[PDB]
Amino acid sequence: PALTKSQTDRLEVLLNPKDEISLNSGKPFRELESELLSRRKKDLQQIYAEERENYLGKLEREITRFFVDRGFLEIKSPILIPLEYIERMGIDNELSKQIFRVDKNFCLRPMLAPNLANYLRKLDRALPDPIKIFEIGPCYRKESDGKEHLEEFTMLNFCQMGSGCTRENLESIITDFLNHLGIDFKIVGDSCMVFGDTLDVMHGDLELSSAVVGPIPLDREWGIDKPWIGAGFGLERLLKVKHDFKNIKRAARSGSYYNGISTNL
Amino acid sequence: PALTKSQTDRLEVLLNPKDEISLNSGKPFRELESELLSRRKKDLQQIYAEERENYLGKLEREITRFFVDRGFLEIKSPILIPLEYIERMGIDNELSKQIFRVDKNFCLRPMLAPNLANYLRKLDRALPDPIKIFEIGPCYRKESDGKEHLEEFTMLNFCQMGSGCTRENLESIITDFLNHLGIDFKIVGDSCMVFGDTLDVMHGDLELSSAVVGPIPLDREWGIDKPWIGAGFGLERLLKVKHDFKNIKRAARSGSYYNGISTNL
Ligand SMILES: Nc1ncnc2c1ncn2[C@@H]1O[C@H](COP(=O)(O)OP(=O)(O)OP(=O)(O)O)[C@@H](O)[C@H]1O
Ligand SMILES: Nc1ncnc2c1ncn2[C@@H]1O[C@H](COP(=O)(O)OP(=O)(O)OP(=O)(O)O)[C@@H](O)[C@H]1O
Ligand SMILES: N[C@@H](CCCCNC(=O)OCc1ccc([N+](=O)[O-])cc1)C(=O)O
Ligand SMILES: N[C@@H](CCCCNC(=O)OCc1ccc([N+](=O)[O-])cc1)C(=O)O
Ligand SMILES: [K+]
Ligand SMILES: [K+]
Ligand SMILES: [K+]
Ligand SMILES: [K+]
Ligand SMILES: [K+]
Ligand SMILES: [K+]
Ligand SMILES: [Mg+2]
Ligand SMILES: [Mg+2]
Ligand SMILES: [Mg+2]
Ligand SMILES: [Mg+2]
Ligand SMILES: [Mg+2]
Ligand SMILES: [Mg+2]
Repeated sequence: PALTKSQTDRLEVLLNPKDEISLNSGKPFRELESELLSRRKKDLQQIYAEERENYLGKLEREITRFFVDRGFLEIKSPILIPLEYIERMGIDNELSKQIFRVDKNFCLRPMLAPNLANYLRKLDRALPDPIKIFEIGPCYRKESDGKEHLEEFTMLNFCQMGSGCTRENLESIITDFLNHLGIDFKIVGDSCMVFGDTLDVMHGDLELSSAVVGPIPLDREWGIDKPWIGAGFGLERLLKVKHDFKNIKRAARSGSYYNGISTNL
Repeated sequence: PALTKSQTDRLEVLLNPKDEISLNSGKPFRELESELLSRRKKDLQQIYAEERENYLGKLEREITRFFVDRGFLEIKSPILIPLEYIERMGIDNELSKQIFRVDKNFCLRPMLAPNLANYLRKLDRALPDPIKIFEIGPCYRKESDGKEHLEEFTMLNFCQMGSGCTRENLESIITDFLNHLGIDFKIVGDSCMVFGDTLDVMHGDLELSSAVVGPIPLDREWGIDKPWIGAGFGLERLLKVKHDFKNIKRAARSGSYYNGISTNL
């Protein structure tokens, strides 16, 4: 009873990291699927009976409490943004072809940074130093690596402007944040076209975040005239680590999985 | 000292419903703006010091707890959906020109209903009767009435399938929900092209929700074969009522207002 690719694919959809079953044992496909179908139905029934909270929603609310309690202002900015923002962020016409365009002059935001830069500039006229804000929400990029990449994902970006915007403080916040989530990490240098040199938060070979210590030459284009620090995290990658997901689609907005459990049962 | 339209507009941006000032008193524009600028700066500084939670985020989390505690499963489905969903929902090629199209075959969802219909169908194969789910998230419609309409708004849709899907139960949930938020309402009949007859939840002349008691002929197109009930609410309209906002843009995702306070200070 060798399994076809279509049969292995269907078993992999039903398989969860907590399972310890071999698909290549010689057991017939009919009894592997039935066993997996039964476990996943029990998993969902237990979710429906005792938790009912969505993984991505629950993680957003946990992160929201963490940063609100540490003095950061909670932001909810537009997801549909001017196409003008893209070229102003230094995305030359690369990442520019990853943009989902809407009508003629607008697009789906590929990051939170530009909306947050605007808020920092505006809030600095009213609030005392330092200015601390954060946002969690959908971002959109056309991608070509279906394993750690989604086209529709969830970003956290926290940032600070004014005093205390040092590398050591930025690392300290990242450390407190990931220690709160129970995720081990290392920091390695990297570079992107938008911000220059970055501090990349790595969990093994998985990039959890890119963080930046300003100032950078891009600040003038956005009216930023003070020291600042910031970091962007992918929530679906955080869930992938936390739940040992093989595929990041297990954690994404989807009609095909609920909290890592297949919905095709 | 008569005020120009541009001056009245700027004062209205700075004015909050709790204020009791006349713009047409004869006081010079310079001292009306300064007084309003000072009050709004104090409002934001107080927010930054003692709350820091975003109105739309906080309302989503309050509603989420309400429905999770009442046995509803929390859904987070794609915001970018197939264009195919639109014609299948009965939106003939009206509301069809309100759709924000993305690339060739996709669009920004104008409602949560189609994703939730799919989840009801799938979950019914695994979970016991009745199936109770809900989602809160962005929806998108091109609009032409800048007072109670936004192009980017936030929808709550809760729905149930199986037993207990009666008009009286649907009204009972709506009543418990709005009584929890402290909003008075009345129910009046209406009709839309997608679902047929609707029960519209009205706060005065403001439509807070359209609710539907199935079955409807559209069910077959989506594989729904059981009684069901559902209702969609606009969160920005709920905030407009709760905070006595003159304009619904005070409550929207925006870089121009934080929790109803102008950010151009
Ligand atoms: N397509 C995507 N799907 C899921 N998460 C993403 C995606 N793109 C970025 N992220 C997350 O957003 C964070 C900040 O965005 P950033 O621009 O640094 O991504 P990136 O450097 O392009 O990531 P990668 O090199 O993995 O493509 C990343 O560290 C990652 O966790
Ligand atoms: N453009 C919008 N901006 C803000 N909220 C909206 C918008 N469109 C719909 N809603 C909210 O979503 C709920 C359910 O959507 P529905 O399709 O019933 O809206 P609608 O009947 O088109 O509303 P209206 O008649 O006010 O345009 C509405 O009751 C309303 O509260
Ligand atoms: N996904 C991104 C996440 C980087 C976050 C850094 N930005 C930030 O935290 O917001 C404040 C801010 C934004 C923009 C500007 N600007 O443009 O001058 C100044 C200040 C990445 O790959 O690094
Ligand atoms: N903004 C909308 C909100 C209506 C909600 C009703 N729908 C629902 O609650 O989701 C379950 C569901 C969805 C679709 C179908 N279907 O298409 O057959 C069957 C069942 C309006 O103006 O009424
Ligand atoms: K058998
Ligand atoms: K694994
Ligand atoms: K998605
Ligand atoms: K004066
Ligand atoms: K008012
Ligand atoms: K908006
Ligand atoms: Mg990338
Ligand atoms: Mg990278
Ligand atoms: Mg990066
Ligand atoms: Mg309408
Ligand atoms: Mg209506
Ligand atoms: Mg309606």
